Amino acid sequence: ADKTIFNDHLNTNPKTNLRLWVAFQMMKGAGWAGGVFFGTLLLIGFFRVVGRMLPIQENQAPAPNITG
Amino acid sequence: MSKFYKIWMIFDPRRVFVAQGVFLFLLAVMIHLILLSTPSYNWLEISA
Amino acid sequence: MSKFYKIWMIFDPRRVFVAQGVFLFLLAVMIHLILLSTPSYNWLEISAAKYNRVA
Amino acid sequence: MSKFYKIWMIFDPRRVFVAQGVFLFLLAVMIHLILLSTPSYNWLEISAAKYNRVA
Amino acid sequence: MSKFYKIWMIFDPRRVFVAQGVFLFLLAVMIHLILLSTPSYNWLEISAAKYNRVA
Amino acid sequence: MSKFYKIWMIFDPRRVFVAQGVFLFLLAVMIHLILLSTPSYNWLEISAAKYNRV
Amino acid sequence: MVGVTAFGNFDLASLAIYSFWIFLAGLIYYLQTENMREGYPLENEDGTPAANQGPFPLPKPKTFILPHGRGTLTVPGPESEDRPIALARTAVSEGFPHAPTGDPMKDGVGPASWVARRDLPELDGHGHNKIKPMKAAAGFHVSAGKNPIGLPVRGCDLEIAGKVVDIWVDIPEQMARFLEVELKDGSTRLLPMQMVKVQSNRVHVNALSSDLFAGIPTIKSPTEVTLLEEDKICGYVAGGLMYAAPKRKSVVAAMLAEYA
Amino acid sequence: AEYQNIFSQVQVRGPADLGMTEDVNLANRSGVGPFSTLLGWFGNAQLGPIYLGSLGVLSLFSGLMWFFTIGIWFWYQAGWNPAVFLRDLFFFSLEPPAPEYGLSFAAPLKEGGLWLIASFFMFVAVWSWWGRTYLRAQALGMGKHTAWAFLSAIWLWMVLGFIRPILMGSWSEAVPYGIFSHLDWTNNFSLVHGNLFYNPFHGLSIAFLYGSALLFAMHGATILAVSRFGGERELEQIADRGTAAERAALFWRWTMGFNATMEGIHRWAIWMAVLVTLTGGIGILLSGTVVDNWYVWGQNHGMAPLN
Amino acid sequence: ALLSFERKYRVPGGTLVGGNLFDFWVGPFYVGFFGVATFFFAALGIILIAWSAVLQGTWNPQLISVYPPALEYGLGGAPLAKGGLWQIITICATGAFVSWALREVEICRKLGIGYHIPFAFAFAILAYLTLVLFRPVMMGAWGYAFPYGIWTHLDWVSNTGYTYGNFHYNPAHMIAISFFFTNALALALHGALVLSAANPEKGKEMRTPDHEDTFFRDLVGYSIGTLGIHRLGLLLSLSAVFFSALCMIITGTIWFDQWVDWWQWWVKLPWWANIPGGING
Amino acid sequence: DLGYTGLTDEQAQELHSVYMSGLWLFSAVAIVAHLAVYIWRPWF
Amino acid sequence: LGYTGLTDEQAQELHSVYMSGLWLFSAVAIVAHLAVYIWRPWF
Amino acid sequence: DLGYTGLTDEQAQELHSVYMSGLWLFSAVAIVAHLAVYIWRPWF
Amino acid sequence: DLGYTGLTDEQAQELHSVYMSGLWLFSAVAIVAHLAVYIWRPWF
Amino acid sequence: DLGYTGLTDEQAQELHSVYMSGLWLFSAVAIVAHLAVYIWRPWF
Ligand code: BCL
Ligand SMILES: COC(C)(C)C/C=C/C(C)=C/C=C/C(C)=C/C=C/C(C)=C/C=C/C=C(C)/C=C/C=C(\C)CC/C=C(\C)CCC=C(C)C
Ligand SMILES: COC(C)(C)C/C=C/C(C)=C/C=C/C(C)=C/C=C/C(C)=C/C=C/C=C(C)/C=C/C=C(\C)CC/C=C(\C)CCC=C(C)C
Ligand SMILES: COC(C)(C)C/C=C/C(C)=C/C=C/C(C)=C/C=C/C(C)=C/C=C/C=C(C)/C=C/C=C(\C)CC/C=C(\C)CCC=C(C)C
Ligand SMILES: COC(C)(C)C/C=C/C(C)=C/C=C/C(C)=C/C=C/C(C)=C/C=C/C=C(C)/C=C/C=C(\C)CC/C=C(\C)CCC=C(C)C
Ligand SMILES: COC(C)(C)C/C=C/C(C)=C/C=C/C(C)=C/C=C/C(C)=C/C=C\C=C(C)\C=C\C=C(/C)CC/C=C(\C)CCC=C(C)C
Ligand SMILES: [Fe+2]
Repeated sequence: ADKTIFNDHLNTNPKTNLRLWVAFQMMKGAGWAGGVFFGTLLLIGFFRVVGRMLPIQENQAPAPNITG
Repeated sequence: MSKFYKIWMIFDPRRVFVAQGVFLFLLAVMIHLILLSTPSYNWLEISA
Repeated sequence: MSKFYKIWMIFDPRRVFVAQGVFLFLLAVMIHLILLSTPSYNWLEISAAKYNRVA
Repeated sequence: MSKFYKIWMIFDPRRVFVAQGVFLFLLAVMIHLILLSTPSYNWLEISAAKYNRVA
Repeated sequence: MSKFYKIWMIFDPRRVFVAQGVFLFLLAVMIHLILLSTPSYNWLEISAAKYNRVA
Repeated sequence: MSKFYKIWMIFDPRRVFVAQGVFLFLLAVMIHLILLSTPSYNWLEISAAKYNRV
Repeated sequence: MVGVTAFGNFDLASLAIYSFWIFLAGLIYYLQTENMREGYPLENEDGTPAANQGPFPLPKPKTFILPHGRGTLTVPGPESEDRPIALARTAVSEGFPHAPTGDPMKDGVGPASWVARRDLPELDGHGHNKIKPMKAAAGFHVSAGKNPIGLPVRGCDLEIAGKVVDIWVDIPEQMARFLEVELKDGSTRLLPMQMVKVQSNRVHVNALSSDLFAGIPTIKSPTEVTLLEEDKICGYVAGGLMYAAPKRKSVVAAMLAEYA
Repeated sequence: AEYQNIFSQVQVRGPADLGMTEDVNLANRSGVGPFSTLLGWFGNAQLGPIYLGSLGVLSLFSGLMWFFTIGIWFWYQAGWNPAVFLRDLFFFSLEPPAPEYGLSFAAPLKEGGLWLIASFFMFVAVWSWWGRTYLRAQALGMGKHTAWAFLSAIWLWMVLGFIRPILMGSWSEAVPYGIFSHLDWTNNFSLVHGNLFYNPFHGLSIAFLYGSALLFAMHGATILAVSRFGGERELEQIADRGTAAERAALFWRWTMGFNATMEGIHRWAIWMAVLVTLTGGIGILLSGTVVDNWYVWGQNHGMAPLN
Repeated sequence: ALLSFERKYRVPGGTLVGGNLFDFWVGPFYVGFFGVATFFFAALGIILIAWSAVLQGTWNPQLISVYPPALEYGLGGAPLAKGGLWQIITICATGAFVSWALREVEICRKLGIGYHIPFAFAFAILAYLTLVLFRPVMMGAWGYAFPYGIWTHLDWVSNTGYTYGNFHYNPAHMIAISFFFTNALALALHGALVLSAANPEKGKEMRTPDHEDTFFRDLVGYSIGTLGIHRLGLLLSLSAVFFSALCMIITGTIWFDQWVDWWQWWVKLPWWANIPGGING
Repeated sequence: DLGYTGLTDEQAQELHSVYMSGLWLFSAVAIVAHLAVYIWRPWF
Repeated sequence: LGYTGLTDEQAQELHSVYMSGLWLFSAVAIVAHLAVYIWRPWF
Repeated sequence: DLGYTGLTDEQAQELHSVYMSGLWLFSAVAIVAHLAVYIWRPWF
Repeated sequence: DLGYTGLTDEQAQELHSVYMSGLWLFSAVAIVAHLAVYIWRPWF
Repeated sequence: DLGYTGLTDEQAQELHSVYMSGLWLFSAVAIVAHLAVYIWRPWF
C-alpha cells in the first residue's frame, strides 16, 4: 500500500492499467494452476527417478490384472 | 451480444478472471494430454 | 414460451449460471470423449489413417 | 388435470425444478447409453458400417 | 375378532402403515422373483415358448 | 392357565407384539424356504412334474 | 447344504445376503432418524418452517434425565436460538451468506458464534465443579511440559497482550482447559488451551490479536465458569481466526495480499 | 504451526481419581497404579484402579492358563531351548486335531489334545470377560452397549473356533494358536474355499472395517477440530448442545449434505464396528457349510466375468 | 433447508479461491470454487464409468470394470477403449478427491474449526495415489494399478498379493492390519461407552464422563479419556492408512520375493541360526 | 385403554374400519389374481 | 407385580383379544397343515 | 388452502400454467425426435 | 407477483432476453459445427 | 439494475470491452497456433 518511488510506471494510461490488471488476474489463476500441474509432474518425475534407481527392470512383477 | 456486458453485474470481475485463468490452463493441459495419449500427435515419443 | 422469463423469478441467476456452465462443459467433454473412444469419429485416428501416420 | 396446479401448494418449485432437471438429464443420458450399448441403434457404429468407415 | 381395533391403541398407525407398505412390497417382489427364477411359472419364458419367440 | 393374562403385567404388550410378529414372519419364511429347498415339497417343482411343464 | 437352492441360484448364501440388504436399509433408516434429534424441523433463512423436511421423518421424542437434578431434555423438541442474531440477508434467494450487521466477534455470529446454554457450571460425577483454577484445585500441579504460568502472551500481531497467571484444570480428566491471562488493565480473561501454543518463552495465541484480548467475554465468578461463559469465550477466540485476519502478521498472508 | 491438539502441551496431575461408586463393590476394586507421564502426553496419565471381581478372577485365571498352555507347547516345540524359543517364536503353533479325529476328544495330547485344553481355557476366559463387561456396566447403571458389541466380536470368534468346526464336523477346521500359523490358516481358508474375496459377506465385513477406519478418522478429526469449543466433552454436548456440536454438524452437513448428532454419531460408530464381526461371522459360517467355492458362487451370481 | 441453528453460521468468508463468486449453498451443500470442481470431476468420472460399461458390453454393475492400460503401454497414454478411459477416470478421481479436501478446508475456515478433517482425508488420498500413481510410476507401467470395478479390483488385490506369496508376511502389512483391527475395536468401544453413558438403565439419570472413566478403569485398569480416545481414533486410522501405503510402496519396488523369505532374516541371525530343533531347524 | 398411542376408542374403531376396508379390497384383488393364475397354471 | 403398569382388567382384556387372535391364527395354521398333509403327508 | 410452500392459489395456477407450457414444448420436441428416429430406424 | 429471487418482472424479462441471446448464439455456433461435422463425416 | 457485484452499467461495459479485446487477441493467437499445427500435421 506504500507509495512506489519509481513513478515511471504511472505514466501509462489508465485503460492499459485496467487491461494489465485483468491479464494479471487471469495470469495469477493460470500460474497457480500451472504450479499445481508442474508440482504433480515433479512428484511423478521423482517417483520415476526412484524407480529407475531401484532394480525394477531386473525383476518386475507380472500383470496384476487382465489387460484391458 | 450487445448486452453480454451485464454478466459482469452478476459475477464479480476479478474472481471470474482468476477462475477463468485456472480453467484456461487446465483446458490447455487436458488437450495436450489427450494429444499425447494418441500414438500420432504424441510429440514426446522421440524414438530411434 | 412467452412466460419462460419467469424462470428467473424462481432461480437466482448466479447459481443457475454456475450450474449451467458446469453442465455445458461437462456435456461437451462427455460427447467429445464418447467420440474419441469409438474407432469411428476419433478424428485423430481418422487423420492418422488418412495420412498413414500410425504404422 | 383441472386441479393439478395445487401440487405447487405442496412441493416447492425450486426443489422440484432442480430435481426434475437432474432426473431428466440422467434419464436422457441413461437412454442414450442404453442405445449406444446395443449393436443396433448405436448410431455411430451404424454410420461407420453404412459408409464403410471401418476398413 | 370384534376387539381387534384395540391394536391401534397399542401401535402407532403411521409406523404400522409404513412398515406394512414396505413389508407388502418386499413380499410381493420376493414372490415375483421366486416365480421368475423358477423355469416354470416364469411367464416371460412361458410366453416365449408358447409363441416361439426364441428362434 | 386361567391366570395367564398376568403375563401382560410383566411384559410390555407393544414390545412383545413386535417381537412376536418379527419372529413369526421369520419362522414362516424359514419353513417355506426349507420346504422349497427339499426336492420334495417344492410345490413349484411338484406342479411342474405333475403337469409336464419341463 | 452345499448347492441346495430353493429356487434358481438362490441358496442360503443368497438368502443371507438379501436379508442383510433389508437389515442394512432398516439400520440406515434407524440411524438417520436417531441423527434427526437435533436441528429439526428445518427452517427457512427467515425462520419459518421449510416446505422440505427430508425423506426421513422425525423420531418419537426421548427424554434424557440430566445428572445432578439439572432437569430433563426431550429430543426432538421445540428449540430456538434464544439470542438475537446480528445478520442481514445478502440475497432474497436462499442459499447465500448472511452478512454481519455489526462487529461479528461482538455479535457472536459466524465463526464467532456461541450457543445460549445453561448459565451453570459443568459438574463432575460427585457434583463439584468440573473445571476449576489450579490454585483452588486441591493437590493439582503441572506435572510435565513447559509451565505456562508467568509467560507472556503474544497475539497474532506479534504484540504481548498479558501474562499467564493461572491454569484452569478439568478435575476428572486431569487436563488443562483454560489459561487465565492478565491483560494490561489488570483484568483477567480465559483462553482455551487448544487455541494457545505454549512455547519456551511465550504463549502464542494465533487466533486473537493483542487489542482483541480485552474483548474476550469475562466470567462473572473468579472461581467458576459456566457453560454459557465457556461457549462465549471459545466462540470469540475461534472467530478471531477469521475476523482478526487483517491484524495477523503472517508472512505468507502478507505475500498473498501483495498480489491480491 | 498452530496447536493441533494431537498431544497435550502441558500436563497437570492431582489426586488419583478413585472413580464412581454407583453400585460397585469397592472391596473388589484395587488401588490406583502409577501415573505415566508418557501416557499423559496422549491421554490420561493415571493407571488403575482395576476391578478384580469373581468373573474377573475367573477370566484372568482362564486366560493365564490358556496363555501358559500355548507357551508350554511352544517351549516343547523349541526343545526347551531359549535361543530356539526366541528364534522361532512366530513359527510355533498349537495346531488343532487332525481331520481323522473329527470332533472327538480322543486326539493325543501332542496331536490335538493340548489344543483342546487351550481352547477350553480361552473359551472360559473370553466368556467370563464378556460377563465382566456386562456386570461392570450394570454396577454403574450404564447401558449394556459394550456387552453387545463384545458379543458381536465373540460371535465372530466363536464361529471361527467353535461353531464352524462343529458344523464341518472336525476340529481341524479351527484356527491354530500361533502368529504365522493363524496367518497361514487365514490364507489357506481363503484358498480352499475358492478366493474368499468373492464371499459377499466377507466383502461386507471389509466394507464395514473400512467404514470403521473412515468413521473413526472422521469422528476423531471432527472432535479434535471442535475441541477448541470443548467438543471433547461429548456427554455435555448431548445434554446441552454447545457451539462445538453445532459446528461439527454444520461441517458435515455442508460437506456431504447430512450430519449426525453428538449422540447419533456414536450409534453410527457402534453399528459400523459391530457389523464388521457380524457379517464376518456370517460369511465364515457360510464358507464350506453352504458354499465350497466362492468364485464359482460369484460366477453364478453375476459377480465374476465367466458364466 | 436450514437446521434450527444453521442461520448464524452462514456468513461470507473462509474461501480459499473465488471470494464470493461461488460462496453459496445448494441445498445443504456448500459449493465454493472447489465444490464446483469436485462436482464436475465426479460427474465426469461417473459418466465415463457408465461409458466404459457401454464399451465393455455389460450393464451389470458388479461386472463393470475399467482396466488400466496394459503393461505394453508403459506409463504413456493409451487408447480410450483400452486404458485411456481408466487414465481419464483416474485424473478425474484425483481431481475430485483433492477438490473435496480443499472444499473441506474452505468449510473449516468458514466455521472456524481446525483442519483435522481435510488433513485426515489427505491420508486416504495419498494411499489412493500410492495405489494408482506412485507405485505404477515407480514400477513403470499403469497396468500395475487397479481396475475400477467392484469385483475386479478385488482380483487386482488378490493377484498383487499372491505375486509375493502370502501377503500376510509383509511386515508393514502386519502393522497396518493391527492398526485397522485396533481402530475397529476402539471405535466399537467408544461408541458403546458413549451410548451406555447417554442411555443408561431405564429410569436412571444420564451418566457423566466420570462414569465412563470408572467403567473402563474397572474393566481394563486404564482409561484414556474423551480427548484421548478421539486422538487415539484419529491416530489409529491415519497410521493404518500410512502403513498400508508404505507396505504397498515397498512391494514390487524394493522387495520382489516372497515375504516369508523376508522373515527368514531373523531366523538366520548368527547366534541361533545353526541351533537344531524348533521349526526352522 | 392403555393409550400407548393417544388414540381414543372411537378413533381406533374408525381407523380400524377404514383399514379393514382397505385390507378386504387388497385381499379381494389378491384372491382374484390367484384364481386367474390357478386357472392359467395351477400349482397343486 | 406391575412391571408394565397395566391395570388387571386392562391386562385381562388385552389377553382376551390376543387369545382370540392367536386362536384364529392357529386355526388357519391347522387348516393349512391338514391340507398339506392330505396333499403330501410328511410321516 | 394447505400452503406448505406459501404459494397462493393464483400463484400456483400461474406457475403451473407456465410449467405445463414448458412441459408441452419439451414433449413436442421429444415427439418430433421420436418420429424422426422411428422413420430413420423403427423399433417396432 | 411471486417472489423468490428479488427480481421484478421487468428485470426478469431483461435477464431472460440477454440469456436467450446468449443461448441462440451458442446454438447457432453449435449448428454450424454440426453442419461442418456432418458434411465432413455424416452420422446418419 | 440487478447489481449483484456493485458494478454500474458503464463500469460493466468498459470492463467487458477490455475483456472482449483480450478474448479476441487470445483467440487470434490460438488460431495462429492451430494454423501452424494444421500445416505441420493436419487432423482432417
Ligand atoms: C488370503 C487371506 C484372505 C482373507 C481371509 C479371511 C478369513 C479367513 C477371515 C477374514 C476376515 C476378515 N477379513 Mg479377509 N482375507 C483376505 C483379504 C482381506 C482384505 C484385503 C485388503 O485384501 C481385508 C481388508 C480383509 C478384511 C477382513 C476383515 C473385515 C475380517 C476380520 C474382522 C476382524 O476384525 O477380525 C479379527 C477379529 C476377531 C477374530 C475377533 C476376536 C474377538 C475375541 C473375543 C478376541 C479374544 C482376544 C484374546 C482373549 C486375546 C486377549 C489378549 C489380552 C487382552 C492381552 N480381508 C484374503 C482374501 N479374512 C474374517 C471374516 O470375518 O471373514 C468373513 C475371517 O475369518
Ligand atoms: C419364502 O416364503 C414365501 C415367500 C415363498 C412364502 C411366504 C410366506 C410368508 C411368511 C408370507 C406372509 C404373509 C403375510 C404375513 C401377509 C400379510 C398381509 C396383510 C396383513 C396385508 C394387509 C393389507 C392391508 C392393506 C392394503 C390396507 C390398506 C388400507 C388403506 C389404504 C386405508 C388406510 C387408511 C386409514 C386407516 C385412514 C385413517 C383413519 C382415520 C380414522 C383418520
Ligand atoms: C431402464 O428403463 C428405460 C430407460 C429403458 C425405460 C425408461 C423408463 C422410465 C421409468 C422412464 C421415465 C419416464 C418419466 C417419468 C418421464 C417424465 C418426464 C417429465 C415429467 C418431464 C417434464 C418436463 C418438464 C419441463 C421440461 C418443464 C419446463 C418448464 C419450463 C422451462 C418453465 C419453468 C418456469 C416457470 C414455472 C415459471 C414460474 C412462474 C412464475 C409465475 C414465477
Ligand atoms: C450419453 O448421451 C449422449 C451424451 C451421447 C447424448 C446426450 C444427451 C443429453 C442428456 C443431452 C443434453 C442436452 C441439453 C439438455 C442441452 C441443453 C442446452 C442448453 C439449455 C444450453 C444453454 C445455453 C445458454 C447459453 C450459452 C447462454 C449464455 C448467456 C450469456 C453468455 C449471457 C449471460 C449474461 C446475462 C444473462 C446478463 C444478465 C444480467 C443482467 C443484469 C440483466
Ligand atoms: C475431451 O474434450 C476435448 C478436450 C478433446 C475437447 C474439448 C472440448 C471443450 C468442451 C472445450 C472447451 C472450450 C471452451 C468452453 C473454451 C472457452 C474459451 C474462452 C471463453 C476463453 C476466453 C479467454 C479470454 C481471455 C484470455 C481474456 C483476456 C483478457 C485480457 C488479458 C485483458 C486484455 C488485455 C490485452 C488485450 C492485452 C493487449 C496487448 C497488446 C500488446 C495488444
Ligand atoms: C515364555 O513365557 C511363558 C511360556 C510362561 C508364557 C508364554 C506364552 C506364549 C508364548 C503364548 C503365545 C500365544 C499365542 C502366540 C497365541 C496366539 C493366538 C491366536 C493367534 C489365536 C487366533 C485365533 C483363535 C481362535 C479363533 C480361537 C477360538 C476358540 C474358541 C472359539 C473356543 C473353542 C472351544 C473349545 C474347542 C472347547 C472344547 C473343550 C471342551 C471341554 C468342550
Ligand atoms: Fe466421540
